[PDB]
Amino acid sequence: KAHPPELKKFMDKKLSLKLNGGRHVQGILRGFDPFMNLVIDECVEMATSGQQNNIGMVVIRGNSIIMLEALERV
Amino acid sequence: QKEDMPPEHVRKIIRDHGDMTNRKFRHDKRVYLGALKYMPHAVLKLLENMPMPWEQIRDVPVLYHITGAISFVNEIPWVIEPVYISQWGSMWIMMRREKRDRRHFKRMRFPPFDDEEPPLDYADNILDVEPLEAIQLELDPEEDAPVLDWFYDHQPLRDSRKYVNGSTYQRWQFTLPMMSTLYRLANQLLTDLVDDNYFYLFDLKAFFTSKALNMAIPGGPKFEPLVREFNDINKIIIRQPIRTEYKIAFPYLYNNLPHHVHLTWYHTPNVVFIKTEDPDLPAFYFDPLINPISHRHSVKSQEPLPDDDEEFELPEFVEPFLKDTPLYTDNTANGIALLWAPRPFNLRSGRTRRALDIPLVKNWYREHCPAGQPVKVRVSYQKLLKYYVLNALKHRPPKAQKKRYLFRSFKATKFFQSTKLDWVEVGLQVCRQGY
Amino acid sequence: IGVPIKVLHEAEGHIVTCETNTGEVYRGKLIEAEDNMNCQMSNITVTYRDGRVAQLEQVYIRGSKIRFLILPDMLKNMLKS
Amino acid sequence: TKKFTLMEQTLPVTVYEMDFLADLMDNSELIRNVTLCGHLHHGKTCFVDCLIEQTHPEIRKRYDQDLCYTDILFTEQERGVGIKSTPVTVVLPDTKGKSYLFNIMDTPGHVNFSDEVTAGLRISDGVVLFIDAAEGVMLNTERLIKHAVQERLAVTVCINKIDRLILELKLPPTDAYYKLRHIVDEVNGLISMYSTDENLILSPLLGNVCFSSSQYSICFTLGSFAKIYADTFGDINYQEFAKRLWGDIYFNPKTRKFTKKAPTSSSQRSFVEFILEPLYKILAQVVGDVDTSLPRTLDELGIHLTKEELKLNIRPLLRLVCKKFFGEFTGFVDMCVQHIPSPKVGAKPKIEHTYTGGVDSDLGEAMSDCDPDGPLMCHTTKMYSTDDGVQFHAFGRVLSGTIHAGQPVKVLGENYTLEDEEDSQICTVGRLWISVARYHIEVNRVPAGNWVLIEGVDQPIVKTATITEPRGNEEAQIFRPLKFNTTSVIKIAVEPVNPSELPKMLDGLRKVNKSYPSLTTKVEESGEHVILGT
Amino acid sequence: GKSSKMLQHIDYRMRCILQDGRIFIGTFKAFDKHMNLILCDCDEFRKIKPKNSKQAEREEKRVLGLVLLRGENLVSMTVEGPPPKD
Amino acid sequence: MEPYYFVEVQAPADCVSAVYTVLARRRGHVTQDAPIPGSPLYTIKAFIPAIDSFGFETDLRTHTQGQAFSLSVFHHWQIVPGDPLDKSIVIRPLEPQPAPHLAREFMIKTRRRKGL
RNA sequence: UGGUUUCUCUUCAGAUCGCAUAAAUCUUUCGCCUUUUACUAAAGAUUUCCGUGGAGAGGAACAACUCUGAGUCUUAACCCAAUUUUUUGAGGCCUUGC
Ligand SMILES: Nc1nc2c(ncn2[C@@H]2O[C@H](COP(=O)(O)OP(=O)(O)OP(=O)(O)O)[C@@H](O)[C@H]2O)c(=O)[nH]1
Ligand SMILES: [Mg+2]
Ligand SMILES: [Mg+2]
Repeated sequence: KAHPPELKKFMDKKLSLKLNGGRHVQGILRGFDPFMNLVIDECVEMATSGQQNNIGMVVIRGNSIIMLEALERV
Repeated sequence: QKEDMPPEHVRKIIRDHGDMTNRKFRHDKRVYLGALKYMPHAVLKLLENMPMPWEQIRDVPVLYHITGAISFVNEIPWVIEPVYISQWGSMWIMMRREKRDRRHFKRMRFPPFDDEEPPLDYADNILDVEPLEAIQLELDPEEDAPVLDWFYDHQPLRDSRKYVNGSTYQRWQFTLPMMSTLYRLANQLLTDLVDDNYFYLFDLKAFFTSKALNMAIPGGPKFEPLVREFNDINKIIIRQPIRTEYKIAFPYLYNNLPHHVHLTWYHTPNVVFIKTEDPDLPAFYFDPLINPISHRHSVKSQEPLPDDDEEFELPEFVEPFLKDTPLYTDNTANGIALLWAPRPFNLRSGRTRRALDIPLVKNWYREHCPAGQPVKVRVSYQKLLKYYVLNALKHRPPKAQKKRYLFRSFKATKFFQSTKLDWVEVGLQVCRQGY
Repeated sequence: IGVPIKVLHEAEGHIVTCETNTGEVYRGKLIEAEDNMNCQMSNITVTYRDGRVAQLEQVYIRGSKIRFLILPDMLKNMLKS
Repeated sequence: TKKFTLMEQTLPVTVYEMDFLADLMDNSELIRNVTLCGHLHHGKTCFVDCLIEQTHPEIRKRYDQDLCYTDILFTEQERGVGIKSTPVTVVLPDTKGKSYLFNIMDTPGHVNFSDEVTAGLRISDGVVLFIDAAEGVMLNTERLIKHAVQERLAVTVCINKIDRLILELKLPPTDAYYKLRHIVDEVNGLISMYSTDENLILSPLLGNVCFSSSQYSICFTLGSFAKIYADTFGDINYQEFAKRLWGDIYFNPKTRKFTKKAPTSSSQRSFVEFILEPLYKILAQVVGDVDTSLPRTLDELGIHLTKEELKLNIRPLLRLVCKKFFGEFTGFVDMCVQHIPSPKVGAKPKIEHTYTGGVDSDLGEAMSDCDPDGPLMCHTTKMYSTDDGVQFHAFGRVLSGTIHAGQPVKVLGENYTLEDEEDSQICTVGRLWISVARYHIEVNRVPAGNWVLIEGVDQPIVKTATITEPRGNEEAQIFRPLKFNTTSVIKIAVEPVNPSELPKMLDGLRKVNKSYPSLTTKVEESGEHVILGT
Repeated sequence: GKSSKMLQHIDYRMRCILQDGRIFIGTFKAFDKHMNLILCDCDEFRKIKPKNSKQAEREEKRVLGLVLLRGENLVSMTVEGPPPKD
Repeated sequence: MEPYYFVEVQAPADCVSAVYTVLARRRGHVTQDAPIPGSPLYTIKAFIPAIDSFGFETDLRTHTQGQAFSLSVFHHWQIVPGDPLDKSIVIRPLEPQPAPHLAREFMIKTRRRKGL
C-alpha cells in the first residue's frame, strides 16, 4: 500500500490524455507519483473546436485523469 | 468387578492341599488332573514375566483356581523400548566390568536343588529374607539427570500422566534429553550405520532373490532348490568372469527363467552425518572432515547489483524474523544426533512393546562380519541370517479373527480368584502344581 | 485485500469490457489490474455515448474513474466465501 | 487380475475446480508445459507430491510414504527409480492469485533412461533442473544441461534438499550460502560453455533459480520470501526488496539500507541474514527445542499448532511447521510464469528444430500463430500402457487446431516422406484422456498447446509420428526423429526357449520396441534377435 | 456485531441500484470493504423494475453476464429472488 | 574401434583407493580424482571400456560395502590395440586373450557370430 | 462447549504388520533310511496359538467444571474524516418518449 501506478512502461512515450470536463491533451510522460499525478512534456491542448495549442511542460493531477492512451508501442 | 484377594488366601489353599494325600481333599483330586491340560499355558505366562536382572522382586497379578489347582500369571510384559534397550545396554556394561574385575567367577550348579529334596516353602524362607541387591549401574547424577530417578524401576514412568497413559501402559511420550540419555546408554548394543547403503546386496529382497535361484551370498544364507546353438562357447567373449551377485542385482538380465523373483531397492542418498565429539564446539560449525569450497570462476558475471541511489530503505518495524531467539541451544546437536539413530531412538513418542518382541542382538547378525573371526561365528551368523530370511519370506498377514481372551473367561466364572504375588512364589506354586 | 480484487487479478490475460464514469465502453485484453482497480488493456474497441466505435492499441484507465467491468464467465466456477 | 498399475479409481478432491481446468486449457497462453529433470532422485518426485498435496485436500496425506504420483507402477515403486516419465496436469495459483495451468513432465533421473527425459523435453518448452545441495553438479546434471542447451528451451535450475545443509552437513549459514552460490556458478559455467546464446544466464536475483527442500515442503524464491516477509510486516515492495537480497550485499542497520561493502565489521550478507538465519532458527527450534522453547518461537511466527499436532515426531512436525510458514509453492510458480515462454512464444524456436521444411509460407506461420484452429497437427512421442489392455495410449501436445473425440485421424508416420504417402494411414479417436498421474479424466476436446492422451491410433505409431487431419488438402512434412543424448551401444542376442511361439514373442518384442524410445530390436543374417540398449 | 447483513444475501438474486439510476440484477456472490460487488448472470435494466406492468415488464434489458461493480457507484440493494440451485 | 564409457563415482577417501584398484583392474585410466566442494565425498571421473563395463557398479558397491556409487554414460570410440587381421595369432577356445590380439579375438568372434 | 484412569462385553478389522515371530493339518515331491512315529528342506493349500487396531454399550471408581475460553440483546482499546474510495466540482437549465 501507498502503491505506485505501474507506468514505467509508459515513461518517455507520447500519450493521449482524457481528462474530466470533456477535456483532452497530448504529450510525453516525464514522471508520476503514487497519486497518479503526472508530469507531461511538450503538452498540447486539443480544444473542442478542433484547434490545438502548445502549452509546454505541465502537471496533471491524478484526481482528474479519466483515461490515458499510448500513441506509441510499449 | 471381581477384585483382588488377600495374598495369604492362595498361600493357605496351596499349603493345605499339600501333596493331595489327605482324605479331606479327595474331591479336588479330579480337578487337578483337569487342570493338567492348562499347565503349558501357565508355564508360558510364568516365564513370559521373568524379572529382569536389574529387579530384585517383581509383583505379578495372579489368577488362581479356588482349589489351588493352577496359578496363572495374568499379565503381559510391556517394557517401553528405549528404556529396555538402555537397561540391557547398562547390563552389558556392568557384566563386562564384573567379569574382567573378578578373580574367580563360580558358576552355579545347574540342578540347584537335589532330586530327593522337597521344594522349599515360599512363606518363611523367602518372606523373611532380604532380596540381595541387583545389578543396577551407578548413573552420573549430573550427566544422566533426566533418567536417574526412574531408570531401574519395574515399569518406570507408569504412574505419571505426562510421560505415559495410566496403568494399561500402552503409549509413551518423552522429551529429547531423555531420548539422548537413553540413546547414549544403549551404544554398546547399537550400530553405527546411518544409512542402509551397507545393505545393497546384503538386504532382505536380495536374499529372497537368492532363495529364488540356487545362488548363495559369501556371507549370506544357503538354501534348498526351489525348482527341484545360441549360447555357443565359441561365439561368446568371456571378457569379465560373470560375478555371481549380478544375478542378484539385475535378475532378469542375468538369468534365464526368473520365476518367483523379487525386485531390489538399490540406492538411498548417502546420508552424510558429522558426528560431533565434544560440546565445546558449537552446534553447527564447519567441520574439518568436509572439503572446502574455495570459490573460483573465470570472468565475473554481471550479477545484478542495484547500486546506490536506489533509495530503498527498510521501515522501522522490520527485522530478521527470529533474531530474538538464539542460533542454537545445548540441546540442538543432541536432537540432530537423534534424527539419525535406530528405530526406537529417532522418535519422541511411540507405543510400548512386549519384552518378547525386542531383539537386542538382531542388528548384529543382520550385518556382515570382519573375517578375522573364527569359522564358528561365521557359520552362526549365516544360520541366523537364514532364520531371519525364512521369517521375512513366509509372513502371512495377521488374518483378523474374533478375539478369544481365555483368562477373561476363566475369571468370569466362580472358580478363579485374582491376587498379587511375588514372581518366585508363583513359580514355586506352578512347579508344585505340575508335580 | 478484497475478494472481488482477487477475482479481477484472475481475469488478467482475458478479454474484458470496461465502462468508465463517463460511459465510454472499452473492450479488449486485460494486461494488468492494480489493487486500486487501475487497468492496463490492449487491442481495444471503444464505443462512445453517441454509439460510434474506434480502435486503440494500448490503454490505461484509473480505477476511480471506472464504473464497472465485465469479466469472462470462465471465472465463475472463490465459491468458499 | 492383470492390473499392476496402482489404483486409478478416479476421485480427485481438488479445490472446487473441474471446469476451471478445461477453461484455462482454452486460454492457450495461460498454460505452462514444464519438465523436471535431475541427476538421480533429487526430490523431483516428492516435490510434485508436495504440489499435489497442496492441490488435493481431505485425502493425499502421507506418513513415511506416498511420493508415487510419478511412481505408479509396481517395479517402479520398489526399485527406487522412477522408470516412467509419468506426466501430470494441475491448476495452482501464484503469489498474487491468478491461477495458472501446469503440465509437469516428471522425468526419471537415471543415466540409462535419457529417452523418457528427451521425449518429455521435446514436447515441453521449459525445463527445471534439480540439484541436491549436498551433492552439487553431477553426471546426469551435466548431461541434462547439454540436452537442455541443444533442444532450444528455457532454463531454470532449482536447488532442492537444502535441509541437508542444515541437518546433515550442519554447515554455518555463510558457508552454506557459499555452497549454494558455488552451485549456481557451476550451473552458469556449464550453460555458458554450451549455449551460443547469452540471454539465459541464471541468477537468484533474476528470479529463475529457486530454493526448495521437499521432505519438509519449503519452497521460496527471493520474491516469495519477500512476499512472506511483507505479508507479516508492513507495506514493503517485495519485488524491489527481493531484488536486493542475493550477492555480496550487506544491511547497514543505521542507514537501514543495502550496500556492497560498507559495513565491513565481520557482518553477513542480506541473503545469509534474512533468508538463512530465521530458517535455521525454525529448524533448530524444531529439531532440538520442541519441548522447551518451540511455542515461544511459534508465537513469534504466527504459527498455531493444535495440541494433537504438537505431539508428532520431528519429521512430521518439521514438515507441518514449514508448510504453515511457507504455505503454497508459489515461488516455483513465479520462476515458471516469468521464465516459461507459454506456447505462443514457444511455437517458433521449437518449430524451427522439429519441422522438416521450416518457417515456410504455409505451415510455419500456421504453427507460430498457434490458435486452436486451422491445419490440425500434433506430435505424439510417448506410449503409455494401460493395465490389462494390449492397447496403449499415445501422448502428445496439440500445436495447431484442436482434437475432438470421434474425429478421425491420419497418422503420418516417420518412414513417411512428402512424396511417400504409403506409410501414413487412417484411424479414429477412441477416447481422449487427460491425466493427473493416476486420476485419468476424459475430455471431449483438447485445444492448442495442451498435452493429451490419445486412444485408438496405437497401431501405426512406432516411436515417433505426427497426427494430422484425415484426407484434407493441408500437405505437410513430419517432425524430425528424436536426437538422443546417448547412442545405444549394448547389444544382446536373444532367442526363445520353446520355439513354438516365435509370433507371440515377436509381438511382445514389437510392443517393447514401441514402448521404449531407444530400444533397437532387429534381426541379423544368422536369424537371432538383437536388442540394443543404453 | 454479526457482520451478516451482507453475508445473508450472498448467493441470492439481488436488485442493485446505481448512482446514475440503472438497475443491475444478478446473483450476489461476493462483496468487500468498499462494497465492490460480484454479480453472476447479471442483466441491466433502464426503463423500469417491473411490478407486472400489463403493457410489458421489460424494455431496454441488456444481458451482461459476470459483472464486477465498484462500490463508489452503488446506492442500494434489495432481494429480487432466491438463489439458483446450480 | 571400441566404445568407451564415462564413469562418475561418488566415494569416501579410502573408498577412492578401492575404486582406483577395481577400475584399474578393468583397463581403466582414471581421468580425474578431485574432491567434492562442501562435502566429504570425492568424485572420480574416469573412462572405462564397454566390454569391461558389465557389473562394475555391483562389484564396486560390493568391494566398498556400499559406500561408493557409480554411474556410466556413453561418449567415446577408440581403437582396439590389437591387429585385427593376423593369421600368426592362434586364438584359444575359452581363455581370455591379452591386449596384443584383442582385435583379432573380437573380429573372429563377431565373424563366427553371423557373417562367417 | 463435560473431563480421563481403568475393567468387562459386543461388532468390524490385516494387500505392505505385530519395525516381532512359534506350532499343527492336508496334498505333492524329496532326503536319510530294517518298519511306524519322531524327522530333514522345499512347494502349495489351510488352521491353531501368543499379541494388536477402529467403533459401540455398560460399569468401577480413593480420582475433574459452568459470566467460562466467546456466544443468536456482554470483552480484542484500532476497517472511524489532505488527490487512489464511508463525507460531493457542485450548481443551473432545456429538449425527446405513452
Ligand atoms: N534430505 C532430503 N531428502 C529428500 C527430500 N525430498 C526427497 N528426499 C528423498 O530423496 C530420495 C529421492 O526422492 P524421490 O523424489 O523419490 O526421487 P527423485 O528425486 O524423484 O528421482 P527419481 O527417483 O529418479 O525420480 C527419496 O528417498 C526421498 O525420500 C528433502 O527435501 N530432503
Ligand atoms: Mg521420481
Ligand atoms: Mg508290522
